[PDB]
Amino acid sequence: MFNKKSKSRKLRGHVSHGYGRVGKHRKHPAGRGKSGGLKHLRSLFQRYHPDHFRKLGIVMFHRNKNADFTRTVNVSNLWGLMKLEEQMKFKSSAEVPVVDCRNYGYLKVLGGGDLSVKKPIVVIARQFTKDAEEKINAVGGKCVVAA
Amino acid sequence: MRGNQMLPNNHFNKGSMKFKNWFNQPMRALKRKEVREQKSKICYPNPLKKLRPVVRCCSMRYNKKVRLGRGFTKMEIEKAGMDIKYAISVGIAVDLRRKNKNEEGLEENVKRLMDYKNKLKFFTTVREARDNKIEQYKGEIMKPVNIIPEVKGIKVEEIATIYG
Amino acid sequence: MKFNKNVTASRRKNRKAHFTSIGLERTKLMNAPLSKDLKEEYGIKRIAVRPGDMVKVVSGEFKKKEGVVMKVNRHDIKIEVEGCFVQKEDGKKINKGIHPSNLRIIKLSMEKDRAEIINKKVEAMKSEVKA
Amino acid sequence: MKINKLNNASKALSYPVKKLAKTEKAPLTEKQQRSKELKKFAMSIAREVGGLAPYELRATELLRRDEDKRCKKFMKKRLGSLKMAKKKIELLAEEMR
RNA sequence: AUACCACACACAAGGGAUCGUUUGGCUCCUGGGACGAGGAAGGGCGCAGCAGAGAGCGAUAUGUGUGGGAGCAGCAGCAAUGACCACACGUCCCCGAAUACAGCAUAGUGCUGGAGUACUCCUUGGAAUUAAGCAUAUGAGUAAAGGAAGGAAAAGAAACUAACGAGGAUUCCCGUAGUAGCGGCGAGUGAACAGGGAACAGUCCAACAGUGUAAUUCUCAAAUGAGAAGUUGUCAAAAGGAAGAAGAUGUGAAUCAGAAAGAAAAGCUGAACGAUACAGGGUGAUAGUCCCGUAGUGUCUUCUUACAUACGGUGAGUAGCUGUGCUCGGUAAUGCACAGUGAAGAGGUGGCAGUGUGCAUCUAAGACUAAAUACAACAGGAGACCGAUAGCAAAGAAGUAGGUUGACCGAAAACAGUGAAAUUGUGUGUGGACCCGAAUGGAUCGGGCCCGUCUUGAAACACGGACCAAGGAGUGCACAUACACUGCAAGUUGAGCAGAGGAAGUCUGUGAGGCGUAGUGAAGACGGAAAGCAGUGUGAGUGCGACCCGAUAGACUUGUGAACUAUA
RNA sequence: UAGGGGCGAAAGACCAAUCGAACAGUCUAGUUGCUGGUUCCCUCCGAAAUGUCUAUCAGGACAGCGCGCACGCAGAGAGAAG
Ligand SMILES: [K+]
Ligand SMILES: [K+]
Ligand SMILES: [K+]
Ligand SMILES: [K+]
Ligand SMILES: [K+]
Ligand SMILES: [K+]
Ligand SMILES: [K+]
Ligand SMILES: [K+]
Ligand SMILES: [K+]
Ligand SMILES: [K+]
Ligand SMILES: [K+]
Ligand SMILES: [K+]
Ligand SMILES: [K+]
Ligand SMILES: [K+]
Ligand SMILES: [K+]
Ligand SMILES: [K+]
Ligand SMILES: [K+]
Ligand SMILES: [K+]
Ligand SMILES: [K+]
Ligand SMILES: [K+]
Ligand SMILES: [K+]
Ligand SMILES: [K+]
Ligand SMILES: [K+]
Ligand SMILES: [K+]
Ligand SMILES: [K+]
Ligand SMILES: [K+]
Ligand SMILES: [K+]
Ligand SMILES: [K+]
Ligand SMILES: [K+]
Ligand SMILES: [K+]
Ligand SMILES: [K+]
Ligand SMILES: [K+]
Ligand SMILES: [K+]
Ligand SMILES: [K+]
Ligand SMILES: [K+]
Ligand SMILES: [Mg+2]
Ligand SMILES: [Mg+2]
Ligand SMILES: [Mg+2]
Ligand SMILES: [Mg+2]
Ligand SMILES: [Mg+2]
Ligand SMILES: [Mg+2]
Ligand SMILES: [Mg+2]
Ligand SMILES: [Mg+2]
Ligand SMILES: [Mg+2]
Ligand SMILES: [Mg+2]
Ligand SMILES: [Mg+2]
Ligand SMILES: [Mg+2]
Ligand SMILES: [Mg+2]
Ligand SMILES: [Mg+2]
Ligand SMILES: [Mg+2]
Ligand SMILES: [Mg+2]
Ligand SMILES: [Mg+2]
Ligand SMILES: [Mg+2]
Ligand SMILES: [Mg+2]
Ligand SMILES: [Mg+2]
Ligand SMILES: [Mg+2]
Ligand SMILES: [Mg+2]
Ligand SMILES: [Mg+2]
Ligand SMILES: [Mg+2]
Repeated sequence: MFNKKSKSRKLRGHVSHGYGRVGKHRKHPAGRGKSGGLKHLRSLFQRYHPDHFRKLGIVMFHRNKNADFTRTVNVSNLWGLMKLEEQMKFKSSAEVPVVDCRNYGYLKVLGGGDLSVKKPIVVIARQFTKDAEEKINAVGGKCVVAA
Repeated sequence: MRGNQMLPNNHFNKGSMKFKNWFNQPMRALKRKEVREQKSKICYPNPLKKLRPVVRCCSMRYNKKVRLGRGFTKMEIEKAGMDIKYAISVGIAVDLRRKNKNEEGLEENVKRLMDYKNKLKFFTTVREARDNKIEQYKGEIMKPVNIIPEVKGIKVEEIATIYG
Repeated sequence: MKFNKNVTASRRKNRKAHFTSIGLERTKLMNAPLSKDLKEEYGIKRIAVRPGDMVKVVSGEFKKKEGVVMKVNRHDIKIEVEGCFVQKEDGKKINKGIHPSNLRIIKLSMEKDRAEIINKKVEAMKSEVKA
Repeated sequence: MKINKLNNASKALSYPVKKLAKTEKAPLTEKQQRSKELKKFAMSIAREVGGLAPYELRATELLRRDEDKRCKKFMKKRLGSLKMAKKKIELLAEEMR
């Protein structure tokens, strides 16, 4: 629902506000923040967060996100990049489509699934998996590497 | 601390921290509008904004996209037959720090200069323009678009010879 | 509707402006309508009531009465009209003050500067009426 | 995570541009030559008027005994940079000759 | 129970709750940002026909000029020979930087000092607190204390990023990002380039000034002379303008009558009339036409702003190095200092120490700069804010009455409305602490220990509570989360910002980024299942005063005290 | 002669009814695993005072026992017979 009354409004008239008579509601009974984790809170850490207390891995003091950013597509989705009206033309037509993945912000092609239509296609990208290359060549298509 | 959560990390410990609210947003927008309007009267026939070059964006992530830059280089201006003092008088921006390193980048910026020169119109006095009822251009001049292109088709014999 | 944003529409501000008025602004509070005939004898539609002028009371206890203005109380905004009074337990009689807007002028006192005051207002109209 | 998917080989590719050659600036005008001459001249007069400094004397003495590697170490500690040391040794050597 | 004690009801006392009202407060936005040796800010003392406080003003203590025009609030007297108001000017006692002074510059005249300091710049520099203890670390380069300036201040045109097919001063907004990293690798901390915008602007000095004559600046004279500064080096050109903005002020439509009733009609009833004006205020009850305005229209006054000469490639106790102390996310040194040592004319940099070598990009150790950005006093406009125990401490002579030896500390009180409860007197009734169940003409019968709270356990010889009114305690924001509801869906979104529009609302664009569309490893590298995004709310975790109240303590000041008491 | 300082024929005495570390004001609404309080009605369901680890023993966390929403569904705090 888009709106509902709160619990606090029902607790008017009941002594302890739902915190108990014996236990009460004190200020900080367990400590502040995420502290105590090697000591009295060891059971919470070993159950939910086992890889917290450690150092790991190779270090580079400065990294650049733009130099490493990439996005991946599978062969089964190649025909899907075209508009539905465009798909329905190339399905019947005698011509071969020329699809450039760079134009949709994809740089690497993966070998997942089968091609939607079993007719030739030209695919342009920066990198192909070994499975992807074999699948495209199977239908008489061509893989073109480009920057 | 109890139950399963992503471990906290909220940075509100520092008692000297300042808060910035934005209740002034609609009013400051209205002031910026009114300053542009009055500035536009002071130079009535002329556009409020200068002409700027087209450059290519920086990293591997943005190579395939073109953008506006700061100013034309002394070489671009000279190649289109103008001199630096004249270019300023006609509302072209200048940047003497930039260098040219490609044939393509130079050729495109020369086209912009020649196009702009051709679309201009000159007047002796302000009153002449006023009497002709000239309406002054607003916004940026000849901005790039960077649309997504369209899927080209090719005949099976071509596939062996060109590769898209 | 009001489109000028320099003028206030606050109840608190309008009320303070009324009661704390001084000088010429105080005189504006003492205006009354003229009768139909006087509005042909002179150009003006309304004037500030002064001693010696002749007025018909058009609202209240003393409705229908006519008489001469005796006094003008500026601090407590009221006019005293000859023959409008109440009698105390003592038999002593006290004039009761009437608010300016409940009166209407029947004859003008033309003593002193009144003729120049009227002239000044008529000219101020025509100056813009004829343009 | 949209990071670290390409190999280093494919990241190294590049688009085939057409380059412009750099405009060389080798010509040096008459007035620029005289300007440089006068500065180099002035540097002579100072050396003639005031002579060498204490560490320069100590350095040149070691060069006469062929104590090349001692002189190298000494100069490194005085000037800080191993490049400045290599340059100053070459200038001092030429002065003695 | 004649008269005491209790309860109920009527009347009179006693108190000031409740409801109705408000020339005050608070918050947001816009303008403004105006002091002083020509004596300021702040303190004291005087001035009225009757005058204490407060307001106003200086021995001229209501004077002059301009524009207006009717009374001066009480009593006595004044006033078209100008009552009163508004704009400017003249006069302006004593103390106080307080100066017949101190320091300092010029040929000479002079300038500084004190006040204010919310916002900006430069120094100096804590502790409480968090780590469930505590010492490194955190709070925090924050508080406190000092110096300085303006309407803004600081910064600013690369000894700059980047490795792309590259860009191109500074500042500000969206974002990269709670990331790369720093850290008893604990608690916790934490930037930069890109990509989308607002606003846009570049220039000076030194190096390096006519030698057929310092051509340069100043003073007195004079109509063409004397003298000072300067060769340890002076001297490198334009008037000019209409626009733009803010205030002040003039004008400005249209109604009368009536039964009943009331102290009073503007209500109610009938008949009219205005509108580019039905925003709002005042009138004896709720008014378009009774009064002041409003929509629409006129005038006038201030302020802001604009054309000329000559040049380059070497700016030293500096950059750097060794030791040392502080600092930063900066990690085998990010920035800043001190002592030793100390360059080259060619040098600096490319987030990990060293040596060599190509390549790319820049030019330090001298200066100036608009716009876009921040926020007190004072002025103006608004509000789903508060309504006299609230809202500022302060709706009246409030930083006042009053108080400290001193630094410093600090109230109450609205309407001549309404008039509750506690509590008191008188009269009339009913009972002997009172409640629940059941009744009589009438004696009474049966059942019940004092509530709230910690506790295995309270009627307790456990604690809090004499009585009544009013006030009085799980809230706001950020970040992940599960559920319910809504739109679209391999996609999704109110980023900022622009265009329209009598406008803090709404509508439309342009257009980033983020998360999703499949995972595995420290990584090189490899790849093969699972609807999401953005909101409206609820339960719940963490950080901030964090449900409300409460320590003994610690630190910091260019703050105060030897009137009591100790000793010379 | 003034506060981590004074002054003392010495008692930790005295320094404005305050001294085994003065007063004023600020940081500061310092902190609290400890004591006190925490404001309307009816309907339905309904506990625990035990185990492991803890500078842990007047406190926590994890598990066990409640409630809400519930995809779904042959089971049972009892007997026989081997
Ligand atoms: K809640
Ligand atoms: K609870
Ligand atoms: K409790
Ligand atoms: K610990
Ligand atoms: K807009
Ligand atoms: K000063
Ligand atoms: K602690
Ligand atoms: K603690
Ligand atoms: K602080
Ligand atoms: K400045
Ligand atoms: K500067
Ligand atoms: K920059
Ligand atoms: K930009
Ligand atoms: K009117
Ligand atoms: K009437
Ligand atoms: K009236
Ligand atoms: K330089
Ligand atoms: K130095
Ligand atoms: K500079
Ligand atoms: K008060
Ligand atoms: K006082
Ligand atoms: K009252
Ligand atoms: K009363
Ligand atoms: K208790
Ligand atoms: K007992
Ligand atoms: K107790
Ligand atoms: K909370
Ligand atoms: K406290
Ligand atoms: K003694
Ligand atoms: K004592
Ligand atoms: K002390
Ligand atoms: K405890
Ligand atoms: K039950
Ligand atoms: K225990
Ligand atoms: K649990
Ligand atoms: Mg608990
Ligand atoms: Mg317990
Ligand atoms: Mg990699
Ligand atoms: Mg490349
Ligand atoms: Mg402690
Ligand atoms: Mg620290
Ligand atoms: Mg820090
Ligand atoms: Mg401070
Ligand atoms: Mg020069
Ligand atoms: Mg009324
Ligand atoms: Mg540090
Ligand atoms: Mg480094
Ligand atoms: Mg009230
Ligand atoms: Mg109050
Ligand atoms: Mg006293
Ligand atoms: Mg016990
Ligand atoms: Mg008691
Ligand atoms: Mg109450
Ligand atoms: Mg994020
Ligand atoms: Mg998939
Ligand atoms: Mg509290
Ligand atoms: Mg301590
Ligand atoms: Mg137990
Ligand atoms: Mg207890």
